[PDB]
Amino acid sequence: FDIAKYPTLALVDSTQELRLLPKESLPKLCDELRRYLLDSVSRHFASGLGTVELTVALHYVYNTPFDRLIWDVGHQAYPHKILTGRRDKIGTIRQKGGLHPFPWRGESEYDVLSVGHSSTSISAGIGVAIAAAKEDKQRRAVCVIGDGAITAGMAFEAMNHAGDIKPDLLVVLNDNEMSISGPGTLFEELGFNYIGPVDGHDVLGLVSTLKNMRDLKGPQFLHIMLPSYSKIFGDWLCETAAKDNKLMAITPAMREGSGMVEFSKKFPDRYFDVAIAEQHAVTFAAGLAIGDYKPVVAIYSTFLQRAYDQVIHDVAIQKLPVLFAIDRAGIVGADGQTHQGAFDLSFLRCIPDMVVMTPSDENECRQMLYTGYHYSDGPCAVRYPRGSGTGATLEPLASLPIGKGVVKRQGEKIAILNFGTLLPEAAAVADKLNATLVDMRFVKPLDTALILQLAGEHDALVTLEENAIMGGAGSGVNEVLMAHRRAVPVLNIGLPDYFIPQGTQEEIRADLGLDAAGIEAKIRDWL
Amino acid sequence: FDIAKYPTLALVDSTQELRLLPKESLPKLCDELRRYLLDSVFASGLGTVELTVALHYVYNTPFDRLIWDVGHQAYPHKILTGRRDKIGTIRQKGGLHPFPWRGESEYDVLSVGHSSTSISAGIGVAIAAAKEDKQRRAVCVIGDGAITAGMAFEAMNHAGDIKPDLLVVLNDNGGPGTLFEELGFNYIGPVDGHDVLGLVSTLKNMRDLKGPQFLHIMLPSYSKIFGDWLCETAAKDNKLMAITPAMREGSGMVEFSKKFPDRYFDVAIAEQHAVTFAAGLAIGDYKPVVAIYSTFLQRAYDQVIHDVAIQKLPVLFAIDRAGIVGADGQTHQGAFDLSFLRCIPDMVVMTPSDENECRQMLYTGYHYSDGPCAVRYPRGSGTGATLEPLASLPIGKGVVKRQGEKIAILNFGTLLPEAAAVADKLNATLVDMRFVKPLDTALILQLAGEHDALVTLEENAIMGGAGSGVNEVLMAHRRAVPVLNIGLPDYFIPQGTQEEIRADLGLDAAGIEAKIRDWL
Ligand SMILES: Cc1ncc(C[n+]2csc(CCOP(=O)(O)OP(=O)(O)O)c2C)c(N)n1
Ligand SMILES: [Mg+2]
Repeated sequence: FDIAKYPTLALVDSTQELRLLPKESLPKLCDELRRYLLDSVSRHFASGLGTVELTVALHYVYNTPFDRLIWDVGHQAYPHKILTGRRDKIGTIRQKGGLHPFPWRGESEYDVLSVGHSSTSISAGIGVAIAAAKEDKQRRAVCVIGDGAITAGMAFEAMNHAGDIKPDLLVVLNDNEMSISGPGTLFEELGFNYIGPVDGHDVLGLVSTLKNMRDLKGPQFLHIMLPSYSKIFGDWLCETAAKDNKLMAITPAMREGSGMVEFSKKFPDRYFDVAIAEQHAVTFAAGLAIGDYKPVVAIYSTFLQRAYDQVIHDVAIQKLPVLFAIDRAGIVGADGQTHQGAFDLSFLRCIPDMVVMTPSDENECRQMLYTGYHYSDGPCAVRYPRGSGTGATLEPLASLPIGKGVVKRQGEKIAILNFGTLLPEAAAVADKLNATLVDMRFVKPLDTALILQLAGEHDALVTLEENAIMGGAGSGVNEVLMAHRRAVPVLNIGLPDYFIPQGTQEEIRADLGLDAAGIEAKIRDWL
Repeated sequence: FDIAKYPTLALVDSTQELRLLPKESLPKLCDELRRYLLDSVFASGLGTVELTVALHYVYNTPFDRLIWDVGHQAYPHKILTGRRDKIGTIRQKGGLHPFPWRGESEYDVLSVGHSSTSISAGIGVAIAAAKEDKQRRAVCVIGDGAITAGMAFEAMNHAGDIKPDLLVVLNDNGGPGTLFEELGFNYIGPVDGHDVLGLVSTLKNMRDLKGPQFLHIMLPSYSKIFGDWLCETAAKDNKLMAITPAMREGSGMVEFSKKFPDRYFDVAIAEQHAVTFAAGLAIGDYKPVVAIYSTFLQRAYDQVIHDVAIQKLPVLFAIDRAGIVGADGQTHQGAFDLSFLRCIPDMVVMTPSDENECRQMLYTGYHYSDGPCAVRYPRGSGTGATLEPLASLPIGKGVVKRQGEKIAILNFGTLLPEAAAVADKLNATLVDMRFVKPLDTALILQLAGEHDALVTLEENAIMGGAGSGVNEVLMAHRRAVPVLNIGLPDYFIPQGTQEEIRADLGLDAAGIEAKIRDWL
């Protein structure tokens, strides 16, 4: 740290020291903190730059870490980490072993809530504030939420509840944060005292306003002013819409991530961004299907968690033919635990009347989208990872036989049953071990006849998937075998029973034993 | 039927004769329909008589799409859409569904049961209708409780953005309109919801308006065991807090709400906020208990995963209506919580087999500080088990109930009396497993080494369920002992009494014995 470059930032290693600075020094501190961020974080974080003055004001006014400051998701919280003891580590953000992208409870007493999904801050802040009142030590609570995050249903539920029971909570609406990857009437109607919009870049103005609002009772609201699978999906949307008036596609505020930018411009009448609203995304699709359109819900595995009840109740129970294009399935890399696509094979396959498909390459991905798009008896899901595929030829489209796998190699003694994009690693292993290899294609319905044939011809089976082992695709294979009283041992390879930490997709797969070398070692150790 | 008592209603078994009535007969029609409901079948259905008459009189149903949010507000709808001769079978095995059900009538646009789905679906129907370009109209009816749900706000906010031709009727049982105006609706009301002629005139106008329109009209059960336990714990522990998403009576919380009002939080129909609010209380070093039905917990799954499990916060989930729920049918079954909770890291999942176990497990999860715990139990009465003094149960350990030979039955939950009869008949070993997660791995492997076959029993989907986790342990240890997994089949379970639906699915002693004998 170059104390001569940042002589004011040099004085405030702790927020206790920050609170001792003369107020007159705070604009210079904000300049230095903005320069230090630019000089220090690797190439993205415009909302971090835009929240510098707010962050200084908040830690200057609130007695953190005793008073509780809860950040909603976003790079708005980078300056926060710099001021709470992690200045010299800020260049490690998102690296394996480095700082978390967002506040993480285990990382600092100053991180009240681990975030990553959006819109959780107000709800948690109401709990913290109710607890603070009962504790009766005059602890205060503030949360900072971006304008994207405030579109989610659970933020409305939280604000409505705050209007009812009237916690002593300050909510700061930060228009600098987008929350992904006049103005006060609504919040007043929900029961808040509303101030603003104020200048979010006036550190002294914010200190004065926050000092007053921190002392008020009840709910307070301050308003401050080579191809990726995603590209494969977006290309397929465009090809399909060009020939079929029925296709409609929906994203809950993840147009760029899900690969839909070109589609949104070529087919604007087929494209719906419903904001950060996964639950509405799904039930809106159910309504389009009742209307005899063919909706595709583009949604990340991790965010689909939040729309589970709409998948079960508003789609599967109705047998409506909605197609789910599930991106960021499996290991997602840099965003770490809060974002992994770790559970969708488990939580979707226990639901009746769901078809669940796991392509092993980008051709299979297209074939499965096509198959699910023309499958009319009920909903279909196709899940695929962040990142590139194998370079597979994109073959002419044809519906795949439902619930049938594909034999890739005939070997002996061991059969490997692959679900999804780890197939090239399993192919290397099966050559090395002279094993049988099968690309299962379908997690549900499973190819039971192929499972029984494999079990009748090998001493042991291996299942492979980029999902939790517990309840996952391989667990489904186990169930078929046991139902047929064929107790042939199966090694279920997949994600272990802990939340998967950050790193490159490649290095985290290797750490989990999900490359060819890891898979081979697991088989040998188990045999 | 009884033409004498209802001489206007008698002539309008379908909406086509309904629309042939002169306006002047609709008031008498409404009186007759209300009396018919009183005689043939709750309060919310009585309350929607006039609205229902007005809607079907003005809208060209079933071509125009009318969507009902959940509630017995839809009983009159079924009487006017050709099903009045069946209204006496509602909620019975083989009878009419309690709520509109797509397969039951072309007048049922959306199957409902969970709340707050009507606006979202209505926006899709309305967007489809505009693209169809055949002048089809769309209208939905939502209750004042259902509009508290986060997905209803998401839908209203999207309606304000894309401006579909949809009428939302708030069936409400400054000013109230400002919120809906700010979300982007044209707001009318509040109006008299029992002036049928006034509603016909208003609906006629608003059906013809473009864009988003908003019309505002004016032995103890396990639940009791849980509520009693909350009271006893809060009496001696200031940290206890209990949360319900608007299901106070069903979750057994009435007395608790009256004795501990300062520790009781009804968050409205807001499962998502219920869970993350609990996470905040736990961060604040209180001990929250979230009371929630299995089927509704589906809607808070992301908050369980991201705001509780990833945080390692020690929230207690008291999961009622687990397993087969009986009369409410498919939309309400507690069919999946053992599957969707056990794949989540750092979750403890407990399945008590009687009232005493239920209390022991609530106490155990309440005093477990390393992460969240869930205790799931069915609707209905327990066995009469003696309530023993409370102490924490050793984590991930099951109990041997009977020693036999050849077969071992591994029970998760309240079908244990049935497993016990079977175990006697077959001279099978019987184990009460207690924990779905973590499993008693040591015991599973000992049972497999001592028997030719295992049987698992749970009142949850077989797919992904507790017995599926036993399979996984055996496979991980490269064992070769087959396991019969007994549980809920892979279809949504229809309505009936709990006893008769369990019998149908083979989850009584007789059906379990038969499944074992057939499989061997
Ligand atoms: C997600 C969800 N949570 C809880 C329920 C339980 N529930 C059924 S009806 C109701 C209240 C709404 O009905 P009401 O206000 O009594 O009058 P109505 O709309 O029938 O006229 C609730 C909370 C539900 N159906 N869905
Ligand atoms: Mg109501």
